[PDB]
Amino acid sequence: AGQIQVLEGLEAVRKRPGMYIGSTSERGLHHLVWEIVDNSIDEALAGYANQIEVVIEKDNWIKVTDNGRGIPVDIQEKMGRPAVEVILTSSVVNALSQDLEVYVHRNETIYHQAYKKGVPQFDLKEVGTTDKTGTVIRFKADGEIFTETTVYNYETLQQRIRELAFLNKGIQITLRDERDEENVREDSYHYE
Ligand SMILES: CCNC(=O)Nc1cn(-c2ccccn2)c2cc(-c3cccnc3)cnc12
Ligand SMILES: [Mg+2]
Repeated sequence: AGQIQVLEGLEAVRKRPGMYIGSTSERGLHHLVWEIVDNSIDEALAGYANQIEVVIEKDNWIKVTDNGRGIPVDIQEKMGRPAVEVILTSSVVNALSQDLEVYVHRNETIYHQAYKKGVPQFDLKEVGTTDKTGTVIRFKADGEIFTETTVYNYETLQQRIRELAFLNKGIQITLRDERDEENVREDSYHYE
């Protein structure tokens, strides 16, 4: 019943996306970023993370990284599925992404899963080792949903990242634009 209730949730989000993110215009596209960054901010307010990085990659992929505990990977009681899977299959940003990847650094291990329109493409896998902890999410907004534009505006992202760092003192938040490999722009904010 749990996996079924996942699938229906994905269908609900993709059918009426503006009811979930306000709009499917440029404002809604940027809201994707905010939803991811807010969870990293919670991890910092919980006392675990202090660095967040937002990268505009080639072809308008977004990469968000935090140095928190890593979204958990233990098998759930209620879903029979890894915890990270449960959280990402319940995610609006994942449902509204043509593709999304997660890498978790936790338990000295790197775990990876990829999704399309919220649907896992394979079971969570151990891909490497690490001596760090944290979460990386990389997603590509679905152009079937975001029919006006899938191009992010650096200044929009910059303004709000600066605000978030000034509000959440102590967290280092970095924005980087790598869309033109010949001219990479970075702003990094860290108050008090
Ligand atoms: C790059 C975007 N990064 C994230 O989304 N980071 C997190 C979201 N979540 C999260 C968890 C639940 C619901 C929604 N989001 C977390 C939970 C934990 C966590 C909690 C308890 C023990 N160990 C780790 C740690 N990082 C996260
Ligand atoms: Mg949220």
